[PDB]
Amino acid sequence: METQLQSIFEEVVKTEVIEEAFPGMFMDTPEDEKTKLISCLGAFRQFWGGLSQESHEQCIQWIVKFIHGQHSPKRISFLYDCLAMAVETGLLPPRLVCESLINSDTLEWERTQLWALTFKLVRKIIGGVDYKGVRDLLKVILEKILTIPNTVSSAVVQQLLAAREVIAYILERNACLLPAYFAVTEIRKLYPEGKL
Amino acid sequence: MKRIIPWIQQLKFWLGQQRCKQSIKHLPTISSETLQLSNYSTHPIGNLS
Amino acid sequence: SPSLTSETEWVGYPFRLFDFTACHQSYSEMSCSYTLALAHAVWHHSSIGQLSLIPKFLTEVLLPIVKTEFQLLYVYHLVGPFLQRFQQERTRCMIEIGVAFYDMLLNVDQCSTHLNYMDPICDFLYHMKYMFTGDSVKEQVEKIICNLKPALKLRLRFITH
Repeated sequence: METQLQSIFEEVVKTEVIEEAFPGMFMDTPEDEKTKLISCLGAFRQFWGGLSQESHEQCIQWIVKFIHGQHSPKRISFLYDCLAMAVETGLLPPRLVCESLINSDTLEWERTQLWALTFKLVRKIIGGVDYKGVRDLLKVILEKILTIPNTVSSAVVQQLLAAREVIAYILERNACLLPAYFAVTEIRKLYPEGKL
Repeated sequence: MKRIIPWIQQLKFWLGQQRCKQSIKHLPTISSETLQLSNYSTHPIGNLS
Repeated sequence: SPSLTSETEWVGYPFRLFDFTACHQSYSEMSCSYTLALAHAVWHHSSIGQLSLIPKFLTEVLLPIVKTEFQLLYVYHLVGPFLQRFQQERTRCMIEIGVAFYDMLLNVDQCSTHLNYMDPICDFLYHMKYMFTGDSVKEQVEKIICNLKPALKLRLRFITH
């Protein structure tokens, strides 16, 4: 079963990249690109159609460690589009993906393209979490942002700033993802009075 | 007589497959009209004619 | 008073206006902030048998006259610091005060066009839930929440769980 997951994931990345690698009008660019993403989503749906509830999360930890083990950013973004359509179609509960994305210890700020694409995907899929999960995600995102130094390079700053849009989306009052009292409670638990 | 017109439309698509299967006879291929693979209801291949 | 109901001629941010410590600069408003300060000084020294006449005073005297938002915020500023004493020593009255708060919110949402301060009211109500009442106010609150205007309902939807 672990081997089965490995096989499906490896073949999907390699195949989609290589057929698209040669651009012989293989594709029509607008929503047929969305259809190739649908194609990865269907391969993921077949793989999921075979698993128990208690085993629902260790496979997801394997998926995210396999995505974060990659090196090509196009490969990473292709598997993140697969994970996005796997959440959007209703196959995956949209809390396990976000938690295993952020709590993955390969997600460090030095992996700046991985940082940017990860927090882009969490900005995409955070709108469906219940509010207690949004509170725990707020806590772990703040603790991830807290590891950045006072000074970083001038090129990596915009890709680092992708977590700030997730934070701005959670603490936005009109979106109402969670009661704002929970947000200020988590913040003031992390930045108590007198701390910048 | 008036049931000739449902048939002619059915004889379009059949003829189309003939005009495809004569086309690819010299290349190294295997043609078929039914492909029994799984997925078929999520992949866009299910959402075709 | 005319200063809370009809004239907001001085309409200064009421969370400045009811801060008594404004008396630092000579900008204390009038009996508004002065009676707020003296009410806190009297109720801070009151025994619980004397504080327990507040729910009757809310639901019998103040509730048929709270019509605008400044009066609602004044009643919140007036009673809100003593829910700690009620939750510690006598728990009927905390529930009655919670229901009275939601009722005054209903009357001000009906008899006014829009609220400028829906966010501090909403945060106060969540703080009152998560600190003091919890879920003793379930059945009687949702009738009030469902009668509100859409934006307040959109921010108050997490009360019902």
